[PDB]
Amino acid sequence: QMGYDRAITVFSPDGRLFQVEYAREAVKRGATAIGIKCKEGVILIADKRVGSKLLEADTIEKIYKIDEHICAATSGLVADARVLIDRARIEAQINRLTYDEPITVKELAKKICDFKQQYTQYGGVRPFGVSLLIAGVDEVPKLYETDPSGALLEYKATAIGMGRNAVTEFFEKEYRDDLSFDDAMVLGLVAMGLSIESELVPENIEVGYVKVDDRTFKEVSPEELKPYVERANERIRELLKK
Amino acid sequence: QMGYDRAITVFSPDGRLFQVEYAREAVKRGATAIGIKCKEGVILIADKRVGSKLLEADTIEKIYKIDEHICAATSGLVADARVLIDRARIEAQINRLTYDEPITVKELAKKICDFKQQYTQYGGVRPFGVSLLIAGVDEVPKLYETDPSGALLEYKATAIGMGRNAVTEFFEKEYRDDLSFDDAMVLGLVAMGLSIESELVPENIEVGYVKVDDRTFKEVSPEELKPYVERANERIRELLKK
Amino acid sequence: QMGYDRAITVFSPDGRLFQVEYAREAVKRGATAIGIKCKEGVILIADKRVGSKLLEADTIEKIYKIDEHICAATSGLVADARVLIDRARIEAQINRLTYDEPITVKELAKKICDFKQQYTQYGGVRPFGVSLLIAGVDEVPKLYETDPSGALLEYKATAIGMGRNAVTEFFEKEYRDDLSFDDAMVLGLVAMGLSIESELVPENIEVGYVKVDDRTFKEVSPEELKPYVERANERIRELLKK
Amino acid sequence: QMGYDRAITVFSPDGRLFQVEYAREAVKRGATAIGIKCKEGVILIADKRVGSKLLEADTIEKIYKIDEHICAATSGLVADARVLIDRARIEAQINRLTYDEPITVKELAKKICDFKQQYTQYGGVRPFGVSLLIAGVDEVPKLYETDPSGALLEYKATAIGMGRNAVTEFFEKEYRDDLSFDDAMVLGLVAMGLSIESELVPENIEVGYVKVDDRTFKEVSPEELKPYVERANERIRELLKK
Amino acid sequence: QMGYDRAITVFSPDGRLFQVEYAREAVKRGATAIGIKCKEGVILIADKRVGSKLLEADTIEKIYKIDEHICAATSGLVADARVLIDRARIEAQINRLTYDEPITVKELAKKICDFKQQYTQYGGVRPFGVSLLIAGVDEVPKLYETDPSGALLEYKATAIGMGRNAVTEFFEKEYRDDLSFDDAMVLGLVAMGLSIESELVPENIEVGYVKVDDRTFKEVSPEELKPYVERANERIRELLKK
Amino acid sequence: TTTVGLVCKDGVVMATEKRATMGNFIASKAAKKIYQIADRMAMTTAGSVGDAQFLARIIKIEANLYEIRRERKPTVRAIATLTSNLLNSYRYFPYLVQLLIGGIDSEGKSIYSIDPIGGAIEEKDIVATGSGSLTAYGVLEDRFTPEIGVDEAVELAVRAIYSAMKRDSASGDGIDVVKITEDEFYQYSPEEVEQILAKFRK
Amino acid sequence: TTTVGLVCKDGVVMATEKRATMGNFIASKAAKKIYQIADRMAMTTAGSVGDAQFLARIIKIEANLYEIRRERKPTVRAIATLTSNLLNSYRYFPYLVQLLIGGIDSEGKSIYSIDPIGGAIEEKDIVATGSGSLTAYGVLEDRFTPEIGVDEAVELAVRAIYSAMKRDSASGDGIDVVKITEDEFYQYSPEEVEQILAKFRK
Amino acid sequence: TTTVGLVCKDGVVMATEKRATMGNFIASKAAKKIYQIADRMAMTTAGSVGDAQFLARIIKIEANLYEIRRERKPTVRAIATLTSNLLNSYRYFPYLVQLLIGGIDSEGKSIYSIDPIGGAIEEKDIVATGSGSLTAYGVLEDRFTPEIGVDEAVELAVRAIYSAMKRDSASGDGIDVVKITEDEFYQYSPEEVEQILAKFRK
Amino acid sequence: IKAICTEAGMFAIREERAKVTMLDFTKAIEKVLKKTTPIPDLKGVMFV
Repeated sequence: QMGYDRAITVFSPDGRLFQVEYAREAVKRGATAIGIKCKEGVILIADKRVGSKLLEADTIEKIYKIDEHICAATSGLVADARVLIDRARIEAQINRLTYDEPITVKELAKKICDFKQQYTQYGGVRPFGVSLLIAGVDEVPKLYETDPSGALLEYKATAIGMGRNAVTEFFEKEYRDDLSFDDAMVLGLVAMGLSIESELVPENIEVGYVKVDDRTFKEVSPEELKPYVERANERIRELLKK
Repeated sequence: QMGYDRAITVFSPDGRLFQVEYAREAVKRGATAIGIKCKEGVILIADKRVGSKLLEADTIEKIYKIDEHICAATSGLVADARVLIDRARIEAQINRLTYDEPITVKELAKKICDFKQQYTQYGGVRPFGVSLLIAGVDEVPKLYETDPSGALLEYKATAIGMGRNAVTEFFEKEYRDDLSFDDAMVLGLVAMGLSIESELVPENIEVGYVKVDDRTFKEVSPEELKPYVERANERIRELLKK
Repeated sequence: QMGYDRAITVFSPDGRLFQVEYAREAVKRGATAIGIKCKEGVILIADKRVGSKLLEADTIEKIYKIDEHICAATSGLVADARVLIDRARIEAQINRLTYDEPITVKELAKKICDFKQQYTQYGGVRPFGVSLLIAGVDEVPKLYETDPSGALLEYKATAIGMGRNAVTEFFEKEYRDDLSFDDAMVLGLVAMGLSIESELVPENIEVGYVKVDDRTFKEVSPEELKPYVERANERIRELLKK
Repeated sequence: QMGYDRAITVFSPDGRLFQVEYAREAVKRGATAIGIKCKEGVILIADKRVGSKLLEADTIEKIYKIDEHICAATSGLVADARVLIDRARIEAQINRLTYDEPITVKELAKKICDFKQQYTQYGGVRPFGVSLLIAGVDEVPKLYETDPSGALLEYKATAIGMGRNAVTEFFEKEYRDDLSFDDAMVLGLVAMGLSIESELVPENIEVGYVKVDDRTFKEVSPEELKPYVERANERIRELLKK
Repeated sequence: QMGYDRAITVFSPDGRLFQVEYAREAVKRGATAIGIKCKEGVILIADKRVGSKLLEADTIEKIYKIDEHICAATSGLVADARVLIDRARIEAQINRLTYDEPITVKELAKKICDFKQQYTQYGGVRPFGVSLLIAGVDEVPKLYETDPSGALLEYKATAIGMGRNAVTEFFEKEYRDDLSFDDAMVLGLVAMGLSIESELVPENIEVGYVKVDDRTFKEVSPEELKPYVERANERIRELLKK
Repeated sequence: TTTVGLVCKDGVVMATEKRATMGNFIASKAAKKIYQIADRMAMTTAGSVGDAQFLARIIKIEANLYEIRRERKPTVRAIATLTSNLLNSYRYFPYLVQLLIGGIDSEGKSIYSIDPIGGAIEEKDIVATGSGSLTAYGVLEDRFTPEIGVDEAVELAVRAIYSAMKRDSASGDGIDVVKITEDEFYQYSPEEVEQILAKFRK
Repeated sequence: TTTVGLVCKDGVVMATEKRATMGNFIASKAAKKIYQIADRMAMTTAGSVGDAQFLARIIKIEANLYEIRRERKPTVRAIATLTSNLLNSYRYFPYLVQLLIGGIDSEGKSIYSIDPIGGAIEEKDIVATGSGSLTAYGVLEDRFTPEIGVDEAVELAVRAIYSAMKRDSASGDGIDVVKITEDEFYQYSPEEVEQILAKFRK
Repeated sequence: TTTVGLVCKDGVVMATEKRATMGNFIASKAAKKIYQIADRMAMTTAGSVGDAQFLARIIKIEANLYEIRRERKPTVRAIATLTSNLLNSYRYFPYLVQLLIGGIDSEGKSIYSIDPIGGAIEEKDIVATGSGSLTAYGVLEDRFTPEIGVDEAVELAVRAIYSAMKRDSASGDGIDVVKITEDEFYQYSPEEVEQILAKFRK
Repeated sequence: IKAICTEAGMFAIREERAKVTMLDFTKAIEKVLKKTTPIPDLKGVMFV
């Protein structure tokens, strides 16, 4: 016991609020999602391995449409994800209503950062125990990470969930923003294998993307994703021998 | 624990909300319920078992019709279940008001997952200690499980309740995806038979279902039940000698 | 078990809510109430036992009127009962306003039980620690137990209160579906006489009933309760030689 | 046991709301207020001895008017007495407002019980710590005991406060229903005499009564009190010689 | 313990608020911010060092345009800042609505202080654990630091965050009120170097200003930053050889 | 704009003229002005298409909710009263309309005329309603028999409204007859009807 | 003003007039009276310019949200019933606009016509909308074949509005056509449409 | 009370009447009705005087704040929708002014008209609004190539507003011409504008 | 730390090697980690 975390309004003696840092852990115990940005667009890839064979394969969903040109993926309680992602599409759409402009990646990211922070400040309702990936192309490709508290961090590439850490080490050395659309897709797939310590299957991942030269959202289809998976499998297998 | 399990507004150092984990134990307090999804309709089997022989077995059901092609089962509290499905009745109806269109099973799951989610976030209210299995057909058969927290998992074959454990084990081994409605009906009674650990009699089960050529909910009356239960009773015996 | 019984929004680790478990101990603490449902009616008898003559002959009251064909009777916190029953009265009337149809017991039980359920949910309000047994004839006779947790149960014969255990055992032997209206009502007195363990006079039992053949509630006079007492007393006497 | 008697929300294992019942010990410490009914009306006698002869002992007081045939005496906090008795006054004239008929003793008693219970059942607001005895003739003499709980018990003659223990034992022995207005008035004075163990004087007592024959509340001036006082006094001393 | 400290609505025996005292220290855990005021404007320097290289070099942003002629720095948690700057900006642009005039650097900084003071009195909410430096030219240059206590102190040169202690000491000897714009600007960068204990790269620090020959916000890009950073790096080297 | 209604002995029949016009836009001429409330429950509106259909969706939805919630099909009276109370709420703006709600239920067959500003009253076997009501009483009552069948009720429902049509000036060509004999929920619609009425007008 | 809709077996073709004329007032050189709701869905409105533009922006944004919500584009039906409901809610501000909401879905092609009191009705045929409607129906219905494409519908939709212009002082030019041929969501714009009427004149 | 707007090759130029007279009351002879919203955006008002300035002051405040929060200049389309939303949402606090929001932004050049009843329509490159609007369209379209310079556009802008004021008898004499050449924001203002039209002899 | 080392050395005896290794250590740490306030478990269900 502690009591610096019997409420979020009780600050720790250590200059920190532990209750929102446990809310970080909540994400971690949830399964991974990686966003990879290159200058040819941005990609968002997330786990669908979770669950046995009793289950249906289509496990709805990690890879949410928000706009037709903005996608978000999650880690954490997907109880706490589900209302926030509905709220995210309403809020996004409200920008769209009231200016008649597409919401910009940054501004969306900030609005969802702000929405978590109502729950963080207040004590009538706890902080969400979910993390968010927001990926889009307004006209400039952008990738952000939202913390459970509602903190805003710009990334070249990011992971959250169980695989957060393997992906971090992998990309620290090798990754470059000046890579191709093709490289970027396959390279984060390599990184995705390591995190689940297995070989990819296309049924085990749902992948969406935003293109810079379309400027629209499309969700990648299992067998259309399939070559990207084969070519990744050479690296994934190799790197786990060691 | 240690007061990190005695509120709903606390995460523990583990990042687990324990209050919610306890709300899932509530589900496990309640009795066995099974759903099966096949590609020809969706199947729902509820326990109808009475506590004593002086409790009438007519209203002690889990199976409640929610829309014209949507039914559902429950485990948890009765108390929580009855209000929780009444809300889903209003949602489904309202969707039909504003679109004149019967709600999608997927869309209904999303709305009532988010209903539960506010009861989870707020500290001045508990979450509902219930799970549902929402079974319907909208274009094609769909099957879902709602978590007490508000998570959404798509399934093809599932159970909730006390009998949960045994039934997964059964459907790991036996289950097939090319079984028809008739054949799978038989299998779901052997699974229920497994879980209650007796040869079933029509007067301790209730079956409802939705097929695709009917596009309606119909309810399996005890007359209409018997031949399926007899086929099943045969194999149920063999497992009470194993 | 402490810390899961200090609030109504705290589940114990078994998934039991001990706050709610303790609310059945309230019911068992208070006066017995026995209900007998028959093919010819539904007879509800509730304890009018007085412990002194200082107490007025009629203590207000053991059998409430809800509708002119619907009554319910109480075991538990008699304080609580007053607010609970005022509301009960009001809902049955309200439904005649807006549908102009007499309320059926199934739905009335649902609505009262939803009203309970709301105060189990909220942390600001403790739930009714009182049980009512709601009885009526609509299309056919009905007998329900509305529970302090907000569960409805339909029974064939029931009892609640301190006499609960004896009478669950009694009707396990004696409730048969060959019972007439007079032979059912004698049986409610005998059931009642085993619970308190003494012989009867008309004024320590309060009976009303709802007859099919009128479809109306009547409240049975002391004068025409005297004959049936005598027939019961014989039975009681033999039961008290064990 | 403890730890379930410091909150109003919590149930004990016993099922007893102990917070409500310590609001009844608040009633118990100070002081005799006695009701005694007959068929000639109802007589309400209450103590008015408190402190030295510097407290003007003719006012402050228990015998409040509620209506032109309804009156109440109090026991318990003076603070709760003031508001609760104002609510009961307001509800007597609400019946006049809305039905333009004399409020019945029963209806009034039911309302004000329901009022106390609402604050009992709502968590975060305490139970009133005061008790009334409600005395009146509608067309029929009634004497009721209205509880801090919000419960209703009808009597033929009773008392609350300090004297409750003494006057029950007394009325066990003494009471017949064949008393007159005057025989009841004097027998209540003898009850109240043993409870404070002393010879009563017009200075330290107050009596209001409601007659069937006129159905006025009348407030008995000390001059009028005095003939009765001589008659009860010979008894009071004799039984303090026994 | 120590306290008295698990609430903000409780004065501690030391005559403080513990909760708030702990919340000034949460600012120190997050990054530094360096403010320096001269008689040629007010320069604001904010640490944009975070992460390794997996993050984007630019991380939002950390030096916000608050009004046209006011900017603010942040120190402490990113989350708390996100929402704090939102209300400051709206309240500044409200001042221009209601008076059609500049807002004072002093009066703005007060109303920032008011927002966190509201969350210090009410026990249902926490104040932000974040400190902004408020730099602008109202019509003369002014530097203020806003504290999470709601505290306001006019400075002439300052640091807050990690470098708080270090950079106060550095400025006792070095700060001179007759420094040129270039000299003051460069002196602020030496103060950041001291804080991090490493040579500054102009790509991982963010600098903005308001002059008094312009009186509008501008920003120094990393290409523009080079000479300044070189002029800083000579002295930072001199510090890091002793 | 006129509606009629009659309980046969073995079914319930109502009919509705399709002609609604507002401005130089004809709202309905071959588009429904009859709505399905439940399986064997109907509602016909005499009044404007906008009002009628917004109200009708409300009553339809709560009709569905009744069948599910209480596990009991709705009676003529459940819908009827409910529509009234709801009509009382909204009175701030035009929501005054002449409604007939009928069909089959388990206590038998019924038709109920719901008055505009609330109220529901019942009618044994003949109702009207509409602006052509005066004409309708003559046609409908003269040829009513209490042992009237379905056959001759669909025939009679056309005859009341179409003889009324002439005398009315906001009524005109196009007519729907609805049949609920507890075996069909049929909507006869203009085309089929114009051919049955080809025999009783020419 | 007047807007026409017709359901072809190959798509939905509707048309508008951009100028909105009070009687002698050129209000706008051009104006959107055609809102692209989807690449399969449209709203083509006749009525007030300002209130119609407000409401179209609402529906368009929530049409898209409902597309995202289900992972599955609206039905034509589901947007239309949304407009009837949103109009009745907002009848306490005085917005009068008549709409044609139409398009293509999994069920097929349909148009739903809306009046500013409410109502949404099914039409598989010819529908025209505004104060030029009475004229429009005369042109459109005769030359309606169920074999009509979107290819022959564009000449017909032009021709309906065109006649209307020559008997109404409130019908503007800027004759626009929207064609939804189930491959594209195409706006011809004034220029192309103006040569089509150059072959109905000289 | 009229305002004009035209889109250049190299900028956008718009014009106002600057002295607004109604009856025999003149507010001021330097009453503002020309608004600067941003650096290369302008707004030009027709309609009431008082509602013009009060509305405008709030829109400058939105302009700034939206720039700061998105960190990109707001669009002409963004504020044109923003103003509409405001007008429809405030009908209990109604503003009676007809806006024209125009300028240069990232999108390019465009000029939106906003109605006093709200709602935002777009004109390709010419727009006229107000009492003077009918003549003012024909003055502009005589010389309008999309390749008109700013120097000739400001010349063109005057001849439409100058014609409008003399025809009416209760309009004042004042004009402001605004040029926004994508590098400059010039306000020519009554003196300089006056001599532009003094080359006509009268 | 000494008990983790001995436990590691015992773990090797069970794999029939004297070669001490990171994998032997990992099992050995876990014995100690089991005792104290354990961060392991759970993945959803609902936390996924």
